Amino acid sequence: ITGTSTVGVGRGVLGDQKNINTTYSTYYYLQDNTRGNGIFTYDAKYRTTLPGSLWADADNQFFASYDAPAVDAHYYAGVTYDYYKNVHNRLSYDGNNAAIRSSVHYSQGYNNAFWNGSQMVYGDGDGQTFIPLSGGIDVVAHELTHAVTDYTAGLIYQNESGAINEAISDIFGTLVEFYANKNPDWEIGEDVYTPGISGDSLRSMSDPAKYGDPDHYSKRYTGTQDNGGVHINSGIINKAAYLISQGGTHYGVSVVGIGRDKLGKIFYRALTQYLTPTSNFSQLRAAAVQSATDLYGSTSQEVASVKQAFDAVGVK
Ligand SMILES: [Ca+2]
Ligand SMILES: [Ca+2]
Ligand SMILES: [Ca+2]
Ligand SMILES: [Ca+2]
Repeated sequence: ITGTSTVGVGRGVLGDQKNINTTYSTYYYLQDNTRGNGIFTYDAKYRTTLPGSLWADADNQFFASYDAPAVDAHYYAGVTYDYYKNVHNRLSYDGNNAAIRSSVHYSQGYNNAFWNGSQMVYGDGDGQTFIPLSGGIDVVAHELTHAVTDYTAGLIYQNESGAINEAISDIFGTLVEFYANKNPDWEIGEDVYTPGISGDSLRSMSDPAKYGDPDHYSKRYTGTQDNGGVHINSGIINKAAYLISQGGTHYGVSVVGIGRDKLGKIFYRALTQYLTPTSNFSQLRAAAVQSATDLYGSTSQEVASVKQAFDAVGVK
């Protein structure tokens, strides 16, 4: 909508106060004109028609509990925008400042969030397995990264290319979580998963097996569930990325860590210059090696670490 840019205030899913960029035209809308061609957040009003209506508020204050998922969807989309722009010189998910749209209050008791090809969508959770999923910055950045992948490598969401698609979203969601630097970790979804249970999460990159996901290629899932295990076999690649960044010895193979920023540069380059819709794990290894080679040289510590890491998870 046409209007003047303003700054509202409210509280997110976890009860934290933050400022949000809004637009004023009779009502205050969740429309941030400070980033790209805008960030727009919508109310799906517990139904499944999308996007729903652009979020409208009478006084520019968002402290109602109904407002909380919108506040965080809106704010964490801005943080994710900032990460890709400031760290990778990428302007929105399409690299041309496409408007970022999010809908919250999707359906009833819905224990998931996703990118639907055009926008991000967040359920409120059932209060058991999840609370409103936009409360997790790694989840918001995971979903926007699906859009980045879909505009770049185009990794098909099935089997190994689909597992890479998922790991790319967990990797950048995690790098965005560290970028915001609140309570960062190598876990996925901990801020919104199982409010009744502390210390857990949906997935772990540092130890995928903690939740039964494979941490070695020999343990890959080959069945048909979950599009061929996309959220399962992503742990093999998540582990490799964790190792590249943090180092460690895994099944007897030692990896010298090179840190999160170089992990991010290497995988960003691989994603945008070398991966294709059908890339498998072996081809991701080659893509990452070539990327580290371009960035740091064929004799670098960085290239040797990438090889050590894929070796440690059994990917040649
Ligand atoms: Ca209000
Ligand atoms: Ca965290
Ligand atoms: Ca996390
Ligand atoms: Ca929990």
